[PDB]
Amino acid sequence: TYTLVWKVWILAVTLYYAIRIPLTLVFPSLFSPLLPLDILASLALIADIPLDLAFESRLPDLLAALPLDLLVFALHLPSPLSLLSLVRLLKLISVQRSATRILSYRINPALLRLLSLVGFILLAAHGIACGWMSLQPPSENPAGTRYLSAFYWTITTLTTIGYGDITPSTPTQTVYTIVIELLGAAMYGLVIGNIASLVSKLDAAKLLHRERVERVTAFLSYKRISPELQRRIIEYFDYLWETRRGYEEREVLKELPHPLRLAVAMEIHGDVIEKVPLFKGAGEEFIRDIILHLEPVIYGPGEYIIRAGEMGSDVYFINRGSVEVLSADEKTRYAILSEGQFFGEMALILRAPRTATVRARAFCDLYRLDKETFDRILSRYPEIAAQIQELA
Amino acid sequence: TYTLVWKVWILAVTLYYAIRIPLTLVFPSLFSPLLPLDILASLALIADIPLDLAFESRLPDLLAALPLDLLVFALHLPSPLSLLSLVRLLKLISVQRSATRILSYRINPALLRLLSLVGFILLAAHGIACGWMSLQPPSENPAGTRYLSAFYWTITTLTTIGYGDITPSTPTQTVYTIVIELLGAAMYGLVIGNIASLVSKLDAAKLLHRERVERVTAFLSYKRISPELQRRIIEYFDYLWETRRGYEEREVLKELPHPLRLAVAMEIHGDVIEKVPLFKGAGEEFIRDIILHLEPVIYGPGEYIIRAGEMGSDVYFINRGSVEVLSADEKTRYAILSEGQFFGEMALILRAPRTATVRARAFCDLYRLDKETFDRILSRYPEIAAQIQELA
Amino acid sequence: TYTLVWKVWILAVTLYYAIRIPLTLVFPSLFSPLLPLDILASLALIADIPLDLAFESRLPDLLAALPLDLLVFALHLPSPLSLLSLVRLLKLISVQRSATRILSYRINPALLRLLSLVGFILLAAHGIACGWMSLQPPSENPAGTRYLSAFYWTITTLTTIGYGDITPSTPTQTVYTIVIELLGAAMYGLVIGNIASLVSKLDAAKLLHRERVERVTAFLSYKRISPELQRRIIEYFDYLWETRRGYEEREVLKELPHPLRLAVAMEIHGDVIEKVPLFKGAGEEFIRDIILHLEPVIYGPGEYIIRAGEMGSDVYFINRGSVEVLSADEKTRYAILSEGQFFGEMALILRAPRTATVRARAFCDLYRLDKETFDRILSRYPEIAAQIQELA
Amino acid sequence: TYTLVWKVWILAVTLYYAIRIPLTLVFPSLFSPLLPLDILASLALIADIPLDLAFESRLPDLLAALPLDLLVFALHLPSPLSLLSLVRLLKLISVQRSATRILSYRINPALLRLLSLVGFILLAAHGIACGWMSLQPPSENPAGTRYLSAFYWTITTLTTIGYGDITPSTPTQTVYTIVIELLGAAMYGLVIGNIASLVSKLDAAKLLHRERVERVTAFLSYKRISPELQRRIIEYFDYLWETRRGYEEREVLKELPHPLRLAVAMEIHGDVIEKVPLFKGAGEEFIRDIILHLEPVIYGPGEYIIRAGEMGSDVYFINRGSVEVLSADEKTRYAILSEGQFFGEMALILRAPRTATVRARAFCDLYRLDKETFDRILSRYPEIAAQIQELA
Repeated sequence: TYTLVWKVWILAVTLYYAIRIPLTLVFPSLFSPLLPLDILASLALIADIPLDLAFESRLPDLLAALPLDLLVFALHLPSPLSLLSLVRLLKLISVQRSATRILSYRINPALLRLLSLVGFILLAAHGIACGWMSLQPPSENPAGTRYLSAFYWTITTLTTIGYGDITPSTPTQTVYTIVIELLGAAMYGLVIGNIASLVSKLDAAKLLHRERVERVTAFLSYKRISPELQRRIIEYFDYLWETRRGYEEREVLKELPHPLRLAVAMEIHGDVIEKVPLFKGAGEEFIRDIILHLEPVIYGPGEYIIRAGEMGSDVYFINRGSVEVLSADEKTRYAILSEGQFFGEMALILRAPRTATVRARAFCDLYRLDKETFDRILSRYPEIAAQIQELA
Repeated sequence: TYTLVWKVWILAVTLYYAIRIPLTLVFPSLFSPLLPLDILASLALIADIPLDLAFESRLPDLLAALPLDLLVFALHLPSPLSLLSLVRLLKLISVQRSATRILSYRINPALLRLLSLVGFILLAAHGIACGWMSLQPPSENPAGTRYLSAFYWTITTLTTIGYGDITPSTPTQTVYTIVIELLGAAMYGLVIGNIASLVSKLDAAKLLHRERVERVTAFLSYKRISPELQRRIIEYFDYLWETRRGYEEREVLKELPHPLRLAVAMEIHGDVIEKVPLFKGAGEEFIRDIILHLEPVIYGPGEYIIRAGEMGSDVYFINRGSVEVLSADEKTRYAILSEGQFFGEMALILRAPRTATVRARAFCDLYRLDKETFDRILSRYPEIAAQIQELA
Repeated sequence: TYTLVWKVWILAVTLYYAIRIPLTLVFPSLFSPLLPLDILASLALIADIPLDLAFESRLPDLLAALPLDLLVFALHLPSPLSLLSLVRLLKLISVQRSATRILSYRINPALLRLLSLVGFILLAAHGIACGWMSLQPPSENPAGTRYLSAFYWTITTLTTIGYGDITPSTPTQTVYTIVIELLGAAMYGLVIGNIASLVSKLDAAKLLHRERVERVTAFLSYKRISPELQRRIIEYFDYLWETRRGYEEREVLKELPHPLRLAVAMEIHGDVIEKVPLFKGAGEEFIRDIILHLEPVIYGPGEYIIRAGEMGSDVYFINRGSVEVLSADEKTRYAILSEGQFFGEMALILRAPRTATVRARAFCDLYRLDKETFDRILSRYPEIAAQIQELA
Repeated sequence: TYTLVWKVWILAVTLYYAIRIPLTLVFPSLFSPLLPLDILASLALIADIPLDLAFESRLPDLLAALPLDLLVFALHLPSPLSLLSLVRLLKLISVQRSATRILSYRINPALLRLLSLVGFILLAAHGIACGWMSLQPPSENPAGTRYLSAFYWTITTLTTIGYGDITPSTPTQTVYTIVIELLGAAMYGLVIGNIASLVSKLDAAKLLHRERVERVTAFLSYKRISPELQRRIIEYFDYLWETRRGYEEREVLKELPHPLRLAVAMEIHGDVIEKVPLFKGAGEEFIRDIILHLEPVIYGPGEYIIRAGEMGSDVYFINRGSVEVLSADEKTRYAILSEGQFFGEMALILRAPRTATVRARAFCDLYRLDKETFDRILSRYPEIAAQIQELA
């Protein structure tokens, strides 16, 4: 648990270094007023290099633990060597790899890469502004105003906006600008590429649904299906979207392993299958064999699940719809059936013609079991198969 | 129904606020000439917060209903606090979520996101222009000309074009520009990412088709198939594109649930299967069992559906092609067969050698049923199985 | 055939109008020197509106046929109305839809969209340069130099480079720039999005192959498979790439319809199956049933296709590899087998132990048939089944 | 082997030409001091055109072998013709196609395209800077300073930053800028598109995993599954990610050919199946038939692999988990079982009720074989089937 607060402290420490090391390379007159925080931060980096072994390519941590900043600043070394103070910022590599561990289970990896990159671009912009100030001719301006002009220039460059009111006056500023321009083009390319990768996946389920609906309606239009049916199909896909988000129950349950697929099947059907009179008191092992072989099917409003006088072979279990059971002439209603009720169960005991028509009222999802799948499983429970056989 | 006109009115009301609140923060001398519209608009937002509960994270609506604009303007509060007038614009969140409900069934979600973003960028540009004008030194210029210069500057920034003829002259303008530059880079990154996501999916079916055609022609070239066959295959894929858009009938019908797959099968085959002499007067339940087991197959021009003297096992149903039936020597024509006609039906009653050759004329899509699949289904209709058995 | 040359002429005619109409709106002193070409071009557009019905939302063609250009120019109408000359450019819509018909079978649709867009951007840039010149103060400069400055400005804007050496001096130029900046951001966003969509699909087969190789090597590393096997697997995937481009023969043949899948099977196996002694003189219908049930399998170098003394059940057909047949002790070579040769064929006639070991030399692709699949098909050819039965 | 060093030398030679040919077109006073390297480089290109035939659209190599550079420079030809020296740079086409051969097995093709493009953009920038210098008015500035200003201008243009402090002063510079602006927009579009294609695929496995987890949790929420189960499912997917990276063992083994799928099955199960008492001393052919039909299944912590008193049909093989075997009342522990141990093996010899309950301790992956799959394979090994039959 508390290691999260520690890695947030080490984030705050490396963020502190990423914002003071380049700034104190430009303004040494800031080094010592923040030396208490510097000692604390350096001791914190030293405290992290062993502690990173608790609840765990470690060279960036090893280098950032080394206090070359305190060395070059306290001894006032010349600038070309004083840049070795920047080894603290190697901790940003470790902290980015810490971020892709301590919040990658919670935050979308495309967006986490974007926030990590935007953070790096703001820290880079800060460092790049300090590089600009370092190359600028010495002048009597307030430190914040020269920094603001440098940060303005770098953001002008990195965003590729390029006003041109601040530009190189000297060769080394020009070389530096060439580098920071290429770096800004790369950074803004990474920003655009991250945002493209993120947006390309924001509604992937909805676009995948839309392209199945087009495939089905393009094909059906080629088959010259009537507008009434091609609407009972569009309305079905609208239902499947607004209920499930377009996913097939068959395809989703196949992406679960058998014990969890069984647990989900028990959670969905466990009460409704126990209350079938034909199964009353039969063993849990047999009920388990039923529920793993129940096939889902969706019926549209007004569609005939069962007619009358056809032989038939299936028993049905309402799960979210509702259903009307009707005389063979469809003139009179015998029942309304709702969630957790079943019909056609006589088809298990005898393959004989249907006594009543049955029609979905609203969109109606329900489960199906057939005398073939049923006989298959009863082949391995003779003790119940005999009961079914003698009931006829 | 009429709730659409209401949410279009609330769109017009929040669009009004998104274009007057920031403008009246710059020009208070516009506040009262539009106070009638302001009262009407505020009453409209108040009217929407309860009415949003009719045919339905509501904090943006709750905040935008609060008339902090009338408060800060009518009492002429200082600018740092007067920005609280902007709470009206929180209604844009509710109105964007209304748009992704009231036209997301009609318009492609990638393009709807793009139009929503472009709208936000134009409203943001307006607000950002007003922020620029607010930071500009007071001067005697017409209100429209200073606004035009500010809108020019913001579009120059947001599009990342950055001419530099308008640029910061002061620190607060510079900080503001840094912010608006980062915001413009982000906004233009969102625009490019939206357009990338949209274009990446404009011809997805055609590129998916092209990559199956390459897979098949790459593999066939590895197998050193003759150029004549690798053309009867390319011509088939061109046919499959220009008729169906490359979709397999098997794969499309599997993305329908059983009652609709049955209804589509009835719509395609229901007349042609009823007029088979062997099935004349057989029950609808049996015809349903036929049509669910008909397998589609496409024959290329000149290809032999049936030769002569092979034993054979299948009956065929023309659906869109045409066919020539021919003597065993292929010298003489017995028939031309077109949509809604069938041949080889003797293979159902007796597994005996074929009497006539049969060849597709144009590209020819047709359906296939075989003595194995047929016997399977007749195993569950003995009353017809006996008729078939005694006909031999 | 020749309609291609006609639509290329109509391309040249609409390209002519897209480059003269906006230019003559700026320089009327060019209208009449090109009036012969104008009459020819207008007659050509009039000639196309009926001829578009030969070998075929027609409003763009209908509008572009109307000679409002000859009307507004020859009568020297004021500029706000003279813009109606631009109706010729509506033909670009028809010509883009002609391009996505007359070369979309040949050119990748992502790249065809890119070339169509780049063409539109160059034509738009031309028109936008003319709009700039129209808004420019009247001055004594050569027509080409003012055009070059305007085309420089527009390309500076559209590419979002934005030097700022040419910028608005007046309100209408500023409004126009705001529009052309938003249009340039949109156009360059379309360019980047097109290029992103194109590059995202340049090596799709190779990246799909790479991600199966990673899935297999990640999983195998989790299973702690030895480095020697995880190399016989990487070498297999390198072979499968450099021969086939990573495609499974099973998956490719399933994307062909039965008559073409049969024709491909005949082309691959038709000679090698005819020369099996057990099948010599058996009917083509039976050979067809063999070749549709041959299963491909790849053997790596040095791998044992057959050992000795195991019972075995399969006959094998070399298709591209080579094989060594070896004594049961592996000490002595009986044969080298190459493309179009077969082994283990005794497994069809009798399920008895293998007499010789067999090992792939190089990577070796070959086909497999087994006594189970063989018996299945012989169940429907008793006339050959008896011959096989009595041969033992 | 050593051909790698040669193609790296030819890379260094074409890189030399890509950086001297355009530079010596601007500064002829550099031609002869580097003539030794020029002769060596030209001889190297001549040496490569035959040697490219060793361990192998050759027009770029043929043209680059021709020494038109030595011709135009040593004879001091006028600039419009002297540009023919650039034919050396056609070797970059050959060297890019060499790079996509000699490191495309090692480096991701999306990133290899990016590095190849960035290299081309830096070489193009160099050439474009030389074109700028060529069009610049003659002046007394050091060669490096004028080059630095030209390279600054080109990078300013290509990155689309466009400061505008260096801009055209003449018509030919303006035309050249228009071209280089369009080229820079195209190049930076290719950079952004490459980076988009690369980032879109950086965590493809993790986003594919996330979208199955959403599909399963969206569907389960629609089915109103309890939060306790929808957590035993999320915890399972977290386990499947952190162990395997979300891949199904079934789907991965199906992407191997039979001999390697067998070798992997032998590597995973070969010791644990040999040590089953029922299989002790049975032939390798039969063990091979077992291991190809073992089905993997993952059990979550605390889940019941076996209860007691159910009939049961399966034997299980622990592969990475651990398991507790428990009395029928679950009060007492009989065993802890770990990797390479098996249980329930009595289900092979007799389909009789289970004697002890069995529960996964941690997340537990293990393999399953059932009396049905077992009987199927024993149907083809009567010599062992008799032993199993008589053991009861």
